[PDB]
Amino acid sequence: MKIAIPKERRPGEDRVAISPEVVKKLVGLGFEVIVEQGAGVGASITDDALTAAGATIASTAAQALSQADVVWKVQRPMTAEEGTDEVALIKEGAVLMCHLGALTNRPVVEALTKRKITAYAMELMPRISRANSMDILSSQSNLAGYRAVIDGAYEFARAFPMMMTAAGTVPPARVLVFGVGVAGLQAIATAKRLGAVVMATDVRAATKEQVESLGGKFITVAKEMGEEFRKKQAEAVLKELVKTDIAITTALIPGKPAPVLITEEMVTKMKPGSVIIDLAVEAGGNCPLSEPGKIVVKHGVKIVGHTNVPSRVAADASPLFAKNLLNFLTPHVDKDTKTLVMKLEDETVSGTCVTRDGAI
Amino acid sequence: MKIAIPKERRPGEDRVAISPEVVKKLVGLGFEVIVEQGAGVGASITDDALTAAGATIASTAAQALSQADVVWKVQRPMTAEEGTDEVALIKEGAVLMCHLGALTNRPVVEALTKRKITAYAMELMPRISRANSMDILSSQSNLAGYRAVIDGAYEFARAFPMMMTAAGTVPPARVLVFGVGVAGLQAIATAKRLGAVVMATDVRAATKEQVESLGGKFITVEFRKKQAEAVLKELVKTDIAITTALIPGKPAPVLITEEMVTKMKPGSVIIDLAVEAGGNCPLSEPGKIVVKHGVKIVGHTNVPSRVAADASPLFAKNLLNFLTPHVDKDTKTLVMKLEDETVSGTCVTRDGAIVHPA
Amino acid sequence: SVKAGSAEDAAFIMKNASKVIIVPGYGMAVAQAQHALREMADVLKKEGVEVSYAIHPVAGRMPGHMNVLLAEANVPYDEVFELEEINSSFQTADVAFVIGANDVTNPAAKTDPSSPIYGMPILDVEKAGTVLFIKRSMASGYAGVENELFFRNNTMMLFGDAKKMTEQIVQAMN
Ligand SMILES: NC(=O)c1ccc[n+]([C@@H]2O[C@H](COP(=O)([O-])OP(=O)(O)OC[C@H]3O[C@@H](n4cnc5c(N)ncnc54)[C@H](OP(=O)(O)O)[C@@H]3O)[C@@H](O)[C@H]2O)c1
Ligand SMILES: NC(=O)c1ccc[n+]([C@@H]2O[C@H](COP(=O)([O-])OP(=O)(O)OC[C@H]3O[C@@H](n4cnc5c(N)ncnc54)[C@H](O)[C@@H]3O)[C@@H](O)[C@H]2O)c1
Repeated sequence: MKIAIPKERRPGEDRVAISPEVVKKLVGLGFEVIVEQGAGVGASITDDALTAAGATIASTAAQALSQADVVWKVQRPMTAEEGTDEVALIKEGAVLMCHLGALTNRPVVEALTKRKITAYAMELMPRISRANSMDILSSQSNLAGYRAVIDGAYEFARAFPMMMTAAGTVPPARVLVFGVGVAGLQAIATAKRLGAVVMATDVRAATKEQVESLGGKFITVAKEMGEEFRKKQAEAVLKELVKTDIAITTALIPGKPAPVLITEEMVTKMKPGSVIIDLAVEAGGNCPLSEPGKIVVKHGVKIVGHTNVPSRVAADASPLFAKNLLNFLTPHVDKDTKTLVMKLEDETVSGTCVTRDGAI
Repeated sequence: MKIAIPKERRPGEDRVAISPEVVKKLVGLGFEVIVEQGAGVGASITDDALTAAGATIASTAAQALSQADVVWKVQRPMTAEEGTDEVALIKEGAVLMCHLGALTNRPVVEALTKRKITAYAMELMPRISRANSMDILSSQSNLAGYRAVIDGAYEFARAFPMMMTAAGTVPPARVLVFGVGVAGLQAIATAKRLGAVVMATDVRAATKEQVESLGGKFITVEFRKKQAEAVLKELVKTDIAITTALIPGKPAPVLITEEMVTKMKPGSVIIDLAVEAGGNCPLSEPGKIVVKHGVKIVGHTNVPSRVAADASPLFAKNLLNFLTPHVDKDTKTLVMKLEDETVSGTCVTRDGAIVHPA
Repeated sequence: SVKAGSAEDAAFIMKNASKVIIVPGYGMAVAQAQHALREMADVLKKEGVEVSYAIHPVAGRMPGHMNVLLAEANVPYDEVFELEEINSSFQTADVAFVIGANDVTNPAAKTDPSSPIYGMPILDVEKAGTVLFIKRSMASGYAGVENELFFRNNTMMLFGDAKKMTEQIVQAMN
């Protein structure tokens, strides 16, 4: 059995579905491991370091994938309709594991279905204790939380910590975190490390205890809530939003668009030089002024909406994505046979499998 | 008297030499305080917030400065020889307080002299205890140290802190700070609180204590220059290298040769805070991020201005602290005492003639 | 000239006090004693005592030196006060617990007009009921000058490492 990992071709993608550590466990698992030349460049993973773990290097994308019984990609493969046709390079009847984005990308599902390829969309991992080590939304969003604060502090023209000085006191930044999920908790941690005062809020009551244990103070006021709650929330939020220096929005709802938490009129009330980091921008934004891939400036407030934020920490994000994949795949290699058999009753397998052998 | 604060016209200067808290004090000492419109926009200080503290908003720079007895700015005023004559806007016989860079900018000294202006180079403040509140070298450098770490982390493709997660563990960033003045100590502290392992090196021996007082490890150990091998041993393991070493009037020391950067790991960044004086790294280029041998070498100019919203209040305070002991009763006038070491060590020209020894 | 006390002496003084304002300096940073210090304060205020921190603008060897270290030690921001807003509280403080500071308290900044530290604003620790100074020896601070506050009626020298001495004081508090 061969497993292959290409370079990521989509604009801005510096992540890679591989690391030296993972190559080693895969060689010991029974695979030969091929990796495209320079596929690890953006994650600071070199070819020589992949070789010493025991993989081979292929000169091109086509050569990596051509005899591969299983392919590992970070993002979904492009189609002819997008430019280069990657689906076409994957061998007939191979298996494909990646962030396929399958529910909102039907042309990629039908392109693979035609080449007999079996695809497992990591992002549809069922949310259960034992699948936490396989979860890619979690590993990647956690890193996005850290980066949200690093991107805030860079765009911000004041410093984060309090400092009593001979020339006066630089007060501490005040940070406010809509949504306290994986990325929510990491932005609070990191903002606290830099010496800010950190407010947070959520529709989930269990999250209050988590905020208080990290050193944040919770704002008393996941499914669609309604318009009546959004008003109680905006009013309760307003006192703190008005003294807030950075504001990180992270809120998502399965299926539906991202909840508006900071409207136009609210930003109108924030201090000049304030910053909003919208991690939910690729889903419509928690702030409607945000636009994917750019920094809007409006009312003296900088609304930042980078895309694929995990790829802005690609050297940490890569080795953790590749372990998500190794954890998903390891339970289904039987002891000494060089074959892949996914149990099917295993809900890890069923909830993530989109197409297999010709049919959906 | 009247005191006026223009907008900084030099490219990339977002600072201003005022704040609302300082305007309130200047009125309290008897000044009518004018500031030019749009001057505080870089520092998130609106004209609304200035007017409320007791300040009048002039419409152009010249109008602001025309009847001003005292003038405050952050960077030295431009001459006609650089295309904009700002010294010409300053009133004959007036007082200018700013970061003049007087020991290295003789043309601006002389252009002020012709107009018979008294200029007080703030950078030439004497290193005594009571001058700490007047000292712009430390207040502005301190912020640059902070911001160095923030720019390094922005450029770095990994997280500073160690992270133990369900999917696995990613190790912390390692940071090496060359030079341990004010800027490098704040760099050490900001890298430290973000979770990085932090190393430092400095040719002064009594620096070791300083570095450990912030939780960093000092790089320890005829020709004692096998110390270079101790530096090279860490630098080879380093993610972010921040170099802060300057020498007033001279070019910066080279601390990371092109030779050392070739032995550095890929994805590494060097933040050269000495870039305006030629860099601690000769590969650094003012105002840009050059890449070579896999390493991003970052060399932003005017780093205090990349934190202009806190940098400016502190600067403005330094100016007020320098000026306040010299205001007295007599129908609102400032009277600068020669006896005061803080005045004689800082003054550079007085009514038509250059006065500073250098 | 100079009365010297021990961990156990300083424990009795602060345990039998209503108000204590801690005053950290470089010495605290060198010894890295923040964590022991903050533990002392929260066993101090568990006893009903009122506890503040007084930060001199130029404590340590950088701006914000005390601030970063108290922040890593999880000191609440609401307990930390700048010189100008806490200098009048010393009058009503039973103890000024000075740990690793020296120059920051020396009243030769007010008095001796030939002094290197002259003109500097200082923390008024002498106004407290009694001052506990922690340092290893009788050496000066940065400024190279002696502190008169050392050898006077209501002052107490605690001779050791700031981390060790604080740890030892937390022990004797039970
Ligand atoms: N913060 C800044 O930006 C900055 C910058 C430059 C200069 N300065 C100057 O530095 C001074 C700071 O004043 P400060 O009162 O904080 O400190 P200081 O005046 O220098 O005194 C610190 C004291 O801590 C003691 N110490 C050193 N190591 C210790 C240890 N491990 N355990 C316990 N004690 C220890 C020392 O005496 P022992 O050795 O006997 O224990 C010393 O007397 C000011 O004069 C300021 O002007 C400040
Ligand atoms: N395998 C697993 O067991 C697994 C995997 C992933 C997440 N989780 C759990 O799910 C929880 C959510 O994490 P997530 O990051 O995936 O969530 P998410 O990315 O889907 O959403 C982010 C947060 O925004 C909040 N939010 C949504 N609408 C809001 C509103 N209108 N106002 C305020 N907040 C709003 C949500 O409560 C959520 O916490 C976490 O506590 C995590 O432990 C479990």
